[PDB]
Amino acid sequence: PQITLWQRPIVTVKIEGQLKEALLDTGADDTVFEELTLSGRWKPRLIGGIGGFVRVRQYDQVPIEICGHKVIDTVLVGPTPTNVIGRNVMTQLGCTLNF
Amino acid sequence: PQITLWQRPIVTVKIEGQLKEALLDTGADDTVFEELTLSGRWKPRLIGGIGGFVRVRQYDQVPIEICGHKVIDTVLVGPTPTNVIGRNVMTQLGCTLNF
Ligand SMILES: CC(C)CN(C[C@@H](O)[C@H](Cc1ccccc1)NC(=O)O[C@H]1CO[C@H]2OCC[C@H]21)S(=O)(=O)c1ccc(N)cc1
Repeated sequence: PQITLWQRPIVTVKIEGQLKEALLDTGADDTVFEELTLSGRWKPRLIGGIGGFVRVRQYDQVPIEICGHKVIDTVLVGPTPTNVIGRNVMTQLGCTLNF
Repeated sequence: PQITLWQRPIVTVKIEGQLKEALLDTGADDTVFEELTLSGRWKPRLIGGIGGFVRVRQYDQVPIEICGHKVIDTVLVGPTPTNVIGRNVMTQLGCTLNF
């Protein structure tokens, strides 16, 4: 697929049985969701963005279905105004910036 | 050009005589720089990211040299940990996400 950027590049994901939408975000190192219940152990983490810092839970080896592809990666769960799919997942999608 | 996402997609830009680096950021609606001096008038604006909001100056019709292209767009100037090139500029670059 090719995704133009006239609009926010939002995609539908399925993670641990839950359906969500998220922004394909080349500026995000990590994948981050606000309201997502994930199972298992997690480590406390702080990430920093434009308006300051938020405390998140780091969950590892989380299954994600996105763009006709199933991938497994680290998902951070914490306050964010927008769910974001980070480079960690995009490199696995074989996703590139082309122009 | 094609930019893979194994590393942050940082690019060199020239804006109003000044040389800077910035992240090609599909999750950013707008282009934002921290330490860029721009000429003319501006409007006060607040943008929201992860962690909270920041006050920025909005400058219109700023020429930007990026990726062999000269483009002209709105640049927000304010506190950000990382300069980001937003979709406003990327659409002009003909820049797309491919996988
Ligand atoms: C500033 C970037 C280097 C990092 N940010 C990713 C970025 O794409 C966010 C992604 C984003 C999107 C919406 C809300 C919060 C964060 N966009 C953003 O802050 O854009 C601002 C400039 O344009 C405006 O348009 C949308 C928000 C404004 S980030 O959200 O802070 C971030 C940081 C670390 C991780 N792992 C994931 C995301």
